Amino acid sequence: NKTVIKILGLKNSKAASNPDGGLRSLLDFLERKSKEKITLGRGIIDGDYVWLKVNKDDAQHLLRLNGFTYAGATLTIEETNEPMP
Amino acid sequence: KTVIKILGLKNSKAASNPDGGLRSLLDFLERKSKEKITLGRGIIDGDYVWLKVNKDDAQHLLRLNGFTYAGATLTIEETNEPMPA
Repeated sequence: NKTVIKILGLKNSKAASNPDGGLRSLLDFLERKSKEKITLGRGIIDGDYVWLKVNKDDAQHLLRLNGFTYAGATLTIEETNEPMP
Repeated sequence: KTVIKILGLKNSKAASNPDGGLRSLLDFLERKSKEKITLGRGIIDGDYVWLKVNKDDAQHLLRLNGFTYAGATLTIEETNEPMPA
């Protein structure tokens, strides 16, 4: 089944000044870093978080990337049963 | 010494505990291993539980990978990641 992932720290990063807030570049970075071949299509920014809806296997791959540094900011990745905003 | 990462406590019923269910989890791990293991240093960081243990202890903990605790599937893994302060 599907799962919701929250990513924190993009706003604090250097990528934040981008037109889209650095959203796509973040998702692109996550795809490269996992090396499991994760595919991130749609993501959104609500509040300080970046929200992703993914399958169970994908969720584990993202959680592995927790604590990595992106654009000069530490990424915090969390699984949640919260409804997608 | 070895570092162990545990995932799935947040999804469990013990998550609502005062200490996040850390103590109940470690208590469960000690009993389930049947080695009469003593778990010294542990912490909750993000969705993960971190444990610092000797090598033989790690093997018994690793056997419990995939087991269900408090209604949540546990993913137990060894890592060379530094333990967070």
